[PDB]
Amino acid sequence: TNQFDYVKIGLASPERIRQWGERTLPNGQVVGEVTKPETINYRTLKPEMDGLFCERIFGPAKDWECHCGKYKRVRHRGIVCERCGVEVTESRVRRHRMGYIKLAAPVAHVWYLKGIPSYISILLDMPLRDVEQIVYFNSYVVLSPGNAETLTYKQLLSEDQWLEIEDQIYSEDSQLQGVEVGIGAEALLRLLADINLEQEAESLREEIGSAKGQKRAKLIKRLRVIDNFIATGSKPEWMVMTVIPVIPPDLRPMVQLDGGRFATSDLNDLYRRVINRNNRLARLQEILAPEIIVRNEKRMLQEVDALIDNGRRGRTVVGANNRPLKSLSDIIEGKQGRFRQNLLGKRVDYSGRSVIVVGPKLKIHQCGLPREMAIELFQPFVINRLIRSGMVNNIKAAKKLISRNDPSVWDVLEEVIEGHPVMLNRAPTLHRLGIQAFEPILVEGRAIQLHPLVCPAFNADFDGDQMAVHVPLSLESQAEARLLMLASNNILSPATGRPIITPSQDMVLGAYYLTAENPGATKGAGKYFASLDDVIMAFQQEQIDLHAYVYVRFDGDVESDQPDTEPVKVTTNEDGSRTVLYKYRRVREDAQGNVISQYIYTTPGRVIYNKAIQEALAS
Amino acid sequence: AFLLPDLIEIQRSSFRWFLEEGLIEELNSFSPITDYTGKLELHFLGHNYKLKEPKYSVEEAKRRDSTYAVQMYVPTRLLNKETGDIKEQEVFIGDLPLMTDRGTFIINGAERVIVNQIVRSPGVYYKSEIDKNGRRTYSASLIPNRGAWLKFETDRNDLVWVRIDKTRKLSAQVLLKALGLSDNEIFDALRHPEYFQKTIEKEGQFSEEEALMELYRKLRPGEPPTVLGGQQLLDSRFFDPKRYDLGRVGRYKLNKKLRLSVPDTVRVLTSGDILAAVDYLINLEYDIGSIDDIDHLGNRRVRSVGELLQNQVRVGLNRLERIIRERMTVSDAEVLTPASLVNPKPLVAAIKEFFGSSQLSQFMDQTNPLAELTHKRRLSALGPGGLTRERAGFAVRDIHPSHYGRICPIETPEGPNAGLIGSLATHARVNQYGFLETPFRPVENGRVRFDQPAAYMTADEEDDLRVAPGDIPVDENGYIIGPQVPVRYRQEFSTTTPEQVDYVAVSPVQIVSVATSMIPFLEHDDANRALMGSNMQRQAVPLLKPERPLVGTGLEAQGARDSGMVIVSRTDGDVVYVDATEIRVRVSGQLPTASGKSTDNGQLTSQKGQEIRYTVSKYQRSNQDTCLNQKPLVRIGERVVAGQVLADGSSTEGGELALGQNIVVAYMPWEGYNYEDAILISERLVQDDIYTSIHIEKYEIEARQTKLGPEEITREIPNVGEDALRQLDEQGIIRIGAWVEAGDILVGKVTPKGESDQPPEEKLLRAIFGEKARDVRDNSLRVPNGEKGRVVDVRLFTREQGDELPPGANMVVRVYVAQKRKIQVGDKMAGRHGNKGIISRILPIEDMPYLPDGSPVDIVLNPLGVPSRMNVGQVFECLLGWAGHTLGVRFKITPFDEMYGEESSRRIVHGKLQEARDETGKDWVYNPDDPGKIMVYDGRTGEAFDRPVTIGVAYMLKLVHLVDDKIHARSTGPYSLVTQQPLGGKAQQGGQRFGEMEVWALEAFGAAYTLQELLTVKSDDMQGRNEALNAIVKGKAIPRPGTPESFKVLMRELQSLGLDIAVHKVETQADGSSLDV
Amino acid sequence: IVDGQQVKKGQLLAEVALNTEKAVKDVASDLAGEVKFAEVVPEQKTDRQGNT
Amino acid sequence: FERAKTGDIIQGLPRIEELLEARKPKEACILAKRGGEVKVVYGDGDEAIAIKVIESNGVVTDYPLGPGQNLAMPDGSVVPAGQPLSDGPSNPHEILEVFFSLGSEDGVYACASHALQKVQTFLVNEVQMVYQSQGIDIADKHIEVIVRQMTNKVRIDDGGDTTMLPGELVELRQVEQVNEAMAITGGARAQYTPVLLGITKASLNTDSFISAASFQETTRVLTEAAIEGKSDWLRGLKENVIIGRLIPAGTGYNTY
Repeated sequence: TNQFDYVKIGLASPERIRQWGERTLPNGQVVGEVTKPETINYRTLKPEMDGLFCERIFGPAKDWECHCGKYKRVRHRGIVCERCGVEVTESRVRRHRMGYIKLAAPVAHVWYLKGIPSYISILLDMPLRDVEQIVYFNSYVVLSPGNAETLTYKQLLSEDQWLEIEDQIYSEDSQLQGVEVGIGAEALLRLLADINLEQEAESLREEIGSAKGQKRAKLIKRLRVIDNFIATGSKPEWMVMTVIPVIPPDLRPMVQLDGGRFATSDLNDLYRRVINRNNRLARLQEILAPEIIVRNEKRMLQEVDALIDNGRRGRTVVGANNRPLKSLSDIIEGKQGRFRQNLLGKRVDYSGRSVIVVGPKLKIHQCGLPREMAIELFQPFVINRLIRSGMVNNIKAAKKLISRNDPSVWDVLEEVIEGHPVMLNRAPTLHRLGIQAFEPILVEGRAIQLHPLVCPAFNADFDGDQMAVHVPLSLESQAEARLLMLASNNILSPATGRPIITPSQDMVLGAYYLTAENPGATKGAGKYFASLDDVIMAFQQEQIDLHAYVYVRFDGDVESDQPDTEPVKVTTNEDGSRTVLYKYRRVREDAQGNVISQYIYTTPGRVIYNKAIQEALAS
Repeated sequence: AFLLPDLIEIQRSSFRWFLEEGLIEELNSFSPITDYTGKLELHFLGHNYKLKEPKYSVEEAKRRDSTYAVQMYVPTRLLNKETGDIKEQEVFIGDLPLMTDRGTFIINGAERVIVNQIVRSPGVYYKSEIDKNGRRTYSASLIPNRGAWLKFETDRNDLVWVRIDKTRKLSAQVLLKALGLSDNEIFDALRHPEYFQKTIEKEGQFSEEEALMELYRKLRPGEPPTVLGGQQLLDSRFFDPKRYDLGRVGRYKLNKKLRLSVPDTVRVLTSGDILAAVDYLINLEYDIGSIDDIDHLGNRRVRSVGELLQNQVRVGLNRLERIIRERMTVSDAEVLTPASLVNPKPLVAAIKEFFGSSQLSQFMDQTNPLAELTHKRRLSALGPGGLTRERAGFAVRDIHPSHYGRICPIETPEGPNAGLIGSLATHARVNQYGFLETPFRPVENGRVRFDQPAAYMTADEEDDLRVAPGDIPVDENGYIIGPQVPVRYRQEFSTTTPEQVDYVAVSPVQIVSVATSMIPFLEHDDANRALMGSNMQRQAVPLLKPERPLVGTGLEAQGARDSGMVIVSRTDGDVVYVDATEIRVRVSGQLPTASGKSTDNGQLTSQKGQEIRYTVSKYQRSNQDTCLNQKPLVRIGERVVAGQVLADGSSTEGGELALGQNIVVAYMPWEGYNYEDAILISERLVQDDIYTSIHIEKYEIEARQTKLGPEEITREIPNVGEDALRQLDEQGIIRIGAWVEAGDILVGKVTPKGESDQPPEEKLLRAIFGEKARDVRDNSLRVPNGEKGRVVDVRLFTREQGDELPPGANMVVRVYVAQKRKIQVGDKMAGRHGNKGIISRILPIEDMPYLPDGSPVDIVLNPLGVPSRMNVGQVFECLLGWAGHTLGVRFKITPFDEMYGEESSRRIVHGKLQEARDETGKDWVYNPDDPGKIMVYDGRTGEAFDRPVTIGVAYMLKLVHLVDDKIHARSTGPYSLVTQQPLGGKAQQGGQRFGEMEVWALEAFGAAYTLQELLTVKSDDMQGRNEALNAIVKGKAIPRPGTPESFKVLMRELQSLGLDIAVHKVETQADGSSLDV
Repeated sequence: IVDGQQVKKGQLLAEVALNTEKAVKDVASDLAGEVKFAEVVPEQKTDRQGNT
Repeated sequence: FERAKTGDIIQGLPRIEELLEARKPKEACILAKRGGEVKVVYGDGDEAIAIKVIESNGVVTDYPLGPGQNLAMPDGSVVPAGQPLSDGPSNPHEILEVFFSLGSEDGVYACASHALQKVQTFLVNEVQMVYQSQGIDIADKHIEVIVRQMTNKVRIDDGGDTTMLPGELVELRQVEQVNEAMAITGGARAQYTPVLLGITKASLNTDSFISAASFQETTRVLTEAAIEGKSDWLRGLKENVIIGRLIPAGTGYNTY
């Protein structure tokens, strides 16, 4: 909020990642690194020295306590374990500190490498496969001059097809160039930097002038691949790696189940690898023994690519079940891989999730909340109440009546439950009208309660149907629901012009039947009326069919089953009178007077089903 | 009618089968062993095997909640082709449990069961195979029951190559690697092998190719190609048993089709055959042989425990064989004894896998007796061996007229893992080649009567006799009217009359699986309709008081006996006192004895007043917390008869499937309270004392011994009511047979939690409020809220028996409870054919509509439901039942009106009506003008509803999805670790789960706020979330988001992955990099 | 609907019928015995596979 | 026998996505240059199964094939830039050009639209088709809006007449304003071709870094944005959603 603004992103860089990680300290000294594989010792339970879960360079465990010991209480704010690397605070700082494996060899990053695009292969025009042997060195590529004497650059060969090449060394000094042929992966890094992207970028732009076809595509890129870089200017040897980064320990953490089955993690073991492959190696260097155990390990060192992905490009390494040990680059990657689901779709708290059984008794604008989930549902605004008006006092001792189960909750809960908007959602979130809100009801049960009318929107039928009692939290989130998100705030799918909301086909039957007609029941001849409740009466009277059509008064516009403005039975006489049946209604008229009889010719039941309407909507 | 012999024990004898062959069979075959040198030998004896009585049983086994077993044993033969040192003695080999009474293997803990698999039983087949244009191709393929795949093909041009475990070489040295006899192909192929004479590009040189080309000439590269190289290679694909099979069958088949004489008792492979392929494919290339079937039994095939517990035992032992080969030949061998070089432990383990952990067990779901039918015998092709569950794309899923009579279509989980559950023909059986049976009953061109033979095969396939479906108007003694009957040739169903057929039903239902038969008259209900409904009863809940159905199709009674819940004599008797706890031809001392000696027997102790002892079961926690206690059924001194069920368990009275009860059902859209789907029922149900689950479920708890400084349970610690602490017992323990209700207290954990870094208030407050307590803690067990259950047992134990204990842990606390609990709202109750129901509300026994006879009814429905569900007959029963109920009428009659071959059903109904009402006296329960209706005088005040509406008796059956275990709602709590977000694994503190599909529908109106919160502070921000807590109880305007952090978390790993971000203000001096870390 | 015949009520109507690919008629005759070409012969003419 | 590859369980959930990303419906490619008429049955007098196409004004017919799975049969009334000659909305990119080519009397945009709108409007009706096909409904806000979005992106050539680049799949309206800047600051206004893309082509490309790795892309994507400094901004309702900045689309987004 405000403090942040906008996120740039570029190739990271050792020397730049050499700005964080290390944390010099007024021991006067210099702390960053790690070196040696580790979790805590078994017996004690805390990390070690280096140690992948360091209690020093990384920080605390028991909060404000130097590994050196002699450290209790807190208030200190600079402590540096006099004699240890414990610099306490809260045990929170620990989460905000990284280290690095410090690759002895300049390993390169898989994320350029076999990369679908393979940016690295592209630049220095090192064919993926070609450069794919610069690493896993099985063909060291002729590197820079290194061929004045007739051999050629960018050119490759395995040590086996090399020893004989540089064999003339015995005497022939055709070695004036005195530049060794490619040696291994580091070569790529040498050509990565030093090379002049400038004086070459435009050196391609004008090449573009020339024929531009299937080859152009490459060029083209190259331009971008270099221009995209010129944007910064930074190092392509940043794709190659000096030294790693490394995530903090508390988050990959080692886990607790007592008994000895202490799960630990699945990237610290990457490390576990990786650190060892790094140290043991160096620990060759010195003794400088044969490269068969050193240069061969450099591949077992570049093999750190697995750390970054068990899975691109070597066979994956195996897990407890030969699984692609979820790489550090396998945590926020799939829809089920943290990332969105761990942010765009967190699960979250405060709400209900109970079977939505049929319960059409209540109205629509409001839902019916059962008690099984009526307590959680507002405890914060409940505990505060009942104290707040002094009922009790304090927490965990005033909410005494909660778990005490008295009444006074239950009513007070209701007292603070009406006018408290709630929203709800079906197992499927479906559409926006799918998470509608409604005024929760104070009912008791393990099922929901809600208004049929909408189902369909949620479509929540009622056969083992299950949904969820969501709830606003801020106040004005109640607004999201107060007069913006609530069942009343919808009369037609934002989908179409259509008002999906409608009495179920069961009700439409109650409508249809009431508008039908039974041959048998056709009584009430001349049973006309002021068309008021008179016919209702006339129906609370029975002796009439709910479809026995009488002709009932009502000069107001009466939509008639059939055309009613047509000469059907004329009886135009004098002293007024022009008297046509108009089938479903029969005024007599008056030359001097006008129309008044009207005579809507339909069952009282009809007028009945067409009288509770005007009132229903707005009387 | 005819008797249908025991579903269940497919497995059993097949199971049995195994040991009454297998043990040896494999192991003896790799029988002999010896020092690498060869002198000091040792063998598996491969004969006169032995094992002793493992006194552990199943209940005593479940007693230590451990695995049943039989210590497993064998001797060697001897020591050496060095001087014939014997030093024979038995050597224990591999103990482990096995088949249990209720068709389980009571392993540790529990009694899972194994599911059969299909798979492409072996053989060598061959793609017809087609293209981008049309012009087509030919290709061949080979695979045994276990091993590589020999695969072949055609580059447009009567060419070949050979691909195996390589998929990298268009390599074809046919006959140029084995049997390179002078032009042996024009001796085995002879007909158009490569246009009769090879092609250009193919040369067939072998001098250095046989065992030396396509083996190193591109294969397996870099060394030189030693002729031996490929030699010992291609043994090493093949020749070499222990790395390849057919599978005795495999041959059976393989040969049999390609029919070539190779009987030859070899479960590995020859040359010639191969050729016979090779041709054969080209034979089909020249269109002389038909394309293989690759979809159903044609290539697919069951298998099952025997081999499941056989393939791996050879493997598990193969492992051993390596090791021993060292161990035996590790050093001196003079006296080192069979007994010495034998590490059984492997085998036992790995098998301990293969029950215990092979992804294959399930937990044998016993939610319902029936279930454990089905689950005897579904089967799949999920299998190590099986398919993906998403690369096994389609035909895989479909059906196949083989399925007709071989497996039921009404069986389908309709899930992403459905269409993979062989129903197992209601009658099938199988053979040593796994292939199942499905009878084809002969009709001598007009005359069946089942007097003819056969009628018992069509195993996995057919006969190319156009073939008689199940039923058709079968006249008295057979003569099989149908002028011109339709009947099935092969996957097809032409018409023809008594000439040319002869195989026909056993019975009119050879395509079902345990529950798809429940449907009393599926004859009248759509198939698309019949499925999940037929799978409802499949997993029905039980019900305290059982009741046969009403209405009758009756197939099942027996099946109930197959289940085991109901007990038949083992032998015989006429019961003495049949005490509920102890029925007895047990030590009776009486005539349950004597027929318990009817015509007595011997390994059965008739030796003395017979003696058939066995204890009934009370309410025990099923593997699914289901429960059932059977019932002492047969009263005393009342004769029995061998092997006839006399115990009334879960759901039979008497050997029938107690599912539901029988209920009047007027369908009726009344005042709503139901308008799909939506059940309504009358309070009576509760007062009826029926619809009463009961459940009982573990709770347990344990104590650690902290390396932090051990802790126990207590018998209390503070703030204990004895009001708490009372119905407690003498360690802290909780008294059994004691009522509990809600946040109740089990028993007294005592935990460690010192205060070294005394919290800021701490030392003082403690000493300040005025008292010096101590944090010896106690997370003792508090039973969940709403736990109004009397406690009902406990199993429990500590160091002393040797706690068989998860180590690091001190003493078991497991104990638990049930409760009688009547049905409520949202109960997924329904029927057994296209159903799924729940209920609003229940209701005053009076307001609900009643009858002119004067009784009130007890289940509305809606009425529209059924016509829509296109499931009609539910009527039927309604009806039929009606009867039943009016004149106590039983039916138990197979479905499908076949009598006369038309709507006789009808005929039935109105009939049994007719007389019933005729003799019902009132004669109102039926109206001539209401042929199937009734009247409905019973409005709100009991008017006359109007149209005479039909009602009657249905079989309402409830399910589990009880709101109780399916309830859920909570207000925050523990977040995760990693995201540190609370977490919903459907627990008491279960994440209100969450759906971004809604966060993709919650912005359609936007207004952030809810979102803003709606993420934040209930996800990332600590101090947010809390901030909240306060705000409200702090009369404060809950502020403003935190900022998320998980974000930051995601950012962290990224930054390490190689990211950078200046995230920052910019109104700041040249922006910068706001510390958002 | 779609064209119907008249031995009585007709032929398919309703899978709305306001697009025909090539593969074969079967011929397995329909009765066991010697089959010849009494009224016809088999013009080979080899238009699809340049053969027969 | 010719056999059913028709349908009337046809045009369903699958038969629309193939037009959404705008793949190669029918993968046809009939041309246009107006003549147009019955043209015997296949071009010039046809013959035994001979196959060509149609002509009236012109100096020429365009001449590809017609099969028996697949036909034209419109005789005359043939109209290019639309009414496909052999009749096939196929990888309409070709037809979109067919049009705009043939809409090359008008300065590129307006009758480009004339194509453009036509194609989208067509698609709209083509999608709304199955909609009413299938007894339902669909709106322009629900379709046009999206179908619109699906294109606004030209493909350049030549873009160097604007010191830009060729084959550049930027969008039209915007950057050719910049070509309109090179239409008012002199030099040259560049040429290019507005061409449809498809949601995963439009999206995935348009969205970058934060607006990436979360939909139809991930791993290399969003991370590769670092190869180029392409900063990102919480503008995207979801961009800030990944965070908790509130969104735009909420009072304040304008109340500011």
